[PDB]
Amino acid sequence: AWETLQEEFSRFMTEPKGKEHDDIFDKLKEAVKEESIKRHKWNDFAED
Amino acid sequence: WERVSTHVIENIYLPAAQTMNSGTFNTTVDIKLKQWTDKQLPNKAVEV
Amino acid sequence: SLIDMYSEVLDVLSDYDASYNTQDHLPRVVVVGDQSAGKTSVLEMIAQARIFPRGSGEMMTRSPVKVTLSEGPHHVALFKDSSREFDLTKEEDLAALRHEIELRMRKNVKEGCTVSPETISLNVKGPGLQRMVLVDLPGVINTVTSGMAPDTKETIFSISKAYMQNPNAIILCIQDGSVDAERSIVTDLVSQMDPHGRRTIFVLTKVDLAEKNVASPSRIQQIIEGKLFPMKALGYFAVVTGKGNSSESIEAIREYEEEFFQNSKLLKTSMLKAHQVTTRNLSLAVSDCFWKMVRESVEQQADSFKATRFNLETEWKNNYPRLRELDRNELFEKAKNEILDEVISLSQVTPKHWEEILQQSL
Amino acid sequence: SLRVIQHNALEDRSISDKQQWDAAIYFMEEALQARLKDTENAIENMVGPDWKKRWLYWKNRTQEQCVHNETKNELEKMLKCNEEHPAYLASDEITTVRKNLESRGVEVDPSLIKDTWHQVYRRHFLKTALNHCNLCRRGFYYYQRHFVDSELECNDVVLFWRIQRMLAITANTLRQQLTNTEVRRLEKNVKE
Amino acid sequence: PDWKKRWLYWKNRTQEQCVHNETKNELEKMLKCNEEHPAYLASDEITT
Amino acid sequence: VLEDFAEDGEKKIKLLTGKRVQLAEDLKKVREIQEKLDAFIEALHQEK
Repeated sequence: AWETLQEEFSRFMTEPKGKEHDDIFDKLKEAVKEESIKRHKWNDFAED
Repeated sequence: WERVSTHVIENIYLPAAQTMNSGTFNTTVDIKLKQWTDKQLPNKAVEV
Repeated sequence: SLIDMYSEVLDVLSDYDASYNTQDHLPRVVVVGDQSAGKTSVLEMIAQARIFPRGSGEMMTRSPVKVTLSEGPHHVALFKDSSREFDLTKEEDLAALRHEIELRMRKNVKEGCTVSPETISLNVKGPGLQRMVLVDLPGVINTVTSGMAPDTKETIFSISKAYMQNPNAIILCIQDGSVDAERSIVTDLVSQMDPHGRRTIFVLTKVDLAEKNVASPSRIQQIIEGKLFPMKALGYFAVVTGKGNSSESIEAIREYEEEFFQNSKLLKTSMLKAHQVTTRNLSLAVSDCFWKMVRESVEQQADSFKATRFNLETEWKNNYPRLRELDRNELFEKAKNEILDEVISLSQVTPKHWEEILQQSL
Repeated sequence: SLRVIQHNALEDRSISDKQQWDAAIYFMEEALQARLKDTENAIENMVGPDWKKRWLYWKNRTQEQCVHNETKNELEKMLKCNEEHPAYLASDEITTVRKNLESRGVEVDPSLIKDTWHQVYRRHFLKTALNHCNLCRRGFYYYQRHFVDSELECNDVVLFWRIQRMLAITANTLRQQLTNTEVRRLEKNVKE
Repeated sequence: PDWKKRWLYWKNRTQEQCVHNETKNELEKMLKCNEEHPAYLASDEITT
Repeated sequence: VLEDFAEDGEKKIKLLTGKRVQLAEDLKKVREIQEKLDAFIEALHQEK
C-alpha cells in the first residue's frame, strides 16, 4: 500500500500532460515529495 | 529612411547576428533605438 | 545629511550583488597600499584614532573595509548594522572596535579561504573630519603561499582591477620611508592605468623615516616638486605620520608632525614651495573634486538606471509574452496552491478505484 | 521639442489590418530586394562573372576569380552539409578549410577566407529572410490569432512597420516645426 | 571481408566494418593525393 | 516542509536558481535601487 501511494504521488508530481512541462517546478515538486516521503510516519495501531 | 538604412542595419543586425529568440532580438532593437534617440538621433534628423 | 545618505546608497549598491556591475557607477575613493608598508599608521592618522588592528607580517585585512568620514554629535564610530557607538578616544572603546572589526573579518572569510568577496561597512563621525568615503583593500602580494589558495593573488588582482574599473575612483597611494617611489607596486599600477594622472594626487608619508635612511635630498625635492613622476597630478604634499610603531599615541604623532612642519631640515634650504605645506588646501580640493564628480555621476545615473530598468522590463516581457513577473514569493505561493490542489484531487478520488487498483496490484 | 516628440512617438506596436500588413510586406520586400541587389553588385565586383555569365565565353579564365569561385563552392557545400553555423570562425575550422583548399593546390590568405565567409553568411541569411517573407505572405492567419503551436513567428514585418510609422511621425513633426519657425527665420534673413 | 569478398553477398553489411572500410578508403585517397607523409600524426591532421 | 521552506529564504535562494527567478530578483533589486536613488534626489533637492 505504501509503495502504491508513493507511485501515485510521484506520477501526480511528474505529470507531463502539458507540452512545455518546465523542469524548474518539477525539481521542487520532486524535492518536496522526497522530503514528505522521508518525513512520513506509520502507526503500529493501524498495523494491528 | 534611405540615409539611415545602412546605419540601422550595421547597428542592429551586426551585433545581433546570432540571436535565436525573437523576444531577445526585439529587446535589443528597442535598446538600440532608445540609445540612438538619446544620443544623436534628433541632431541627425535636424541636419537631414 | 548628504554624506550619510550617500554612504547608505553606497552600502545598498554594495549589498545589491557580490560582483561589480552597478557599484562602479558612483565614484569611490579607494585606498590601496603595499604589505607591511606602514599604511595602517597613515590610515589611523587620517581618522585620528587607532582603529585598524596591527599585524606582524600576517595580512590581517582580508576583506574590503568602507570608512565613511563625517561629523556627528560625538567622535564615535557606528556600523551600518550596529547600534553601539564605538568611541575613538577611550582605549577600551578602541579595543572593542578592533575586536568587532576582527570578528567581522573572520565571519566574512570562509573556513579555508583567504579573500572573501563580502565587504564591511563602517561610518565614522566626529568634529574635524571631512565628508568622503574611504575604501580599504588588502595589499598587493607577489609570492604564492603553498598553505593557502593558489589563486589568492589572482583573486586580489581581479578585485583591484574591478575597483579601478570606476573612471572616477580616487586612489590614495601610501608608501613607506624605506620604500622608494618606484618600489611601490600601487604607484606603478596607478601610473600604468592612468598615465596622465589628472585625478590621482600623490601623497608622501613618513618623510622623516626616509630622510633618516641616508636618502638623497635631491630625489625628495624632485618628488615634492613633481619632476620625476610622469603623471600630471594636481599637486604634491609631504606629511609625516610618525615612525609607524605601535607605541606612539595619536596626539604625540600629531605634535611631532606639527613640530616637523614648523621646523624642517628641507624647508630651510629654500628648495620646497611655501604653498605646498599642511593639508587643508589639498583636502578642500579633493572634497570639491569628489563632490563635483559624484554630482555628475548621479546626474548621468538618474537616466542610466531608468534606461536599464526599462530594458530589463522589455527583456522580461519579450522572453515571457504570456507570463508576468514571477518572484520568489509569488512562485512559492503558486507552488503551495498547486500542492494543495493536488492533495485535494488525491483525496477526491473515488475509493472504489483505489480498492480495485490495490487488489489487482496485490 | 523634437527630441521629446521622438521619444514619445511609441504609440502603435502591432498591425490589425490586412491591407497594412500587405503594405508592410511589400515595403520589406522592396528593401530586401534592394539589399540583395547591393550584395550581388558587391560580389560581382569582388569576383566577376558567375555561372552563365562566366561560362558564356568558355575561354576566359583568371586565377584570382577561380580562387574566389572555388571558395564560394566550398562554402556553399559546407552550408548544404551544415545549414546552421556560427558567424565567427574557430582556429580548427580555418585550418581545415585551408587544408581542403591546399589539397587541390589553392593557397588563400586567412583575411580573404574570412571575407568570403562573411559574404556567404550574409547571402545565406538574405535567402533565409526571403523565405521567411514568403512564408509570412500567407502566415497572416497565424499572425493575427497568435496560436500556441505557431509554426511561423513574423516579427520583422511588425518591426519594419513600426520603423516606418515612427519615421513618418518624425517627418511630419519636422515639417510642422520647419513651417512654424524656419520658414519665418529664412524670410527674415532674406528681408535683411 | 574486403572488395570482392565483401560485395559477393551484397546483402551482408556491418557498421563496424563499414567504418573501417571508410577509414581505409580515406587513407588510400590521402596517399593518392600525398604519397609521402610522416609516420606521426599531428593534432591538426587528426582534427581534419 | 512548506513552513520550514518559508521560514528559510536561504533554502529558497539555493534551490530556486531558475532564469525566471534570477531575472525577477534582479528586476526587483534594480527597482528598489532606483526608488532609493529617487528618494535621495528628492531629499537633496528639498534640503537645498
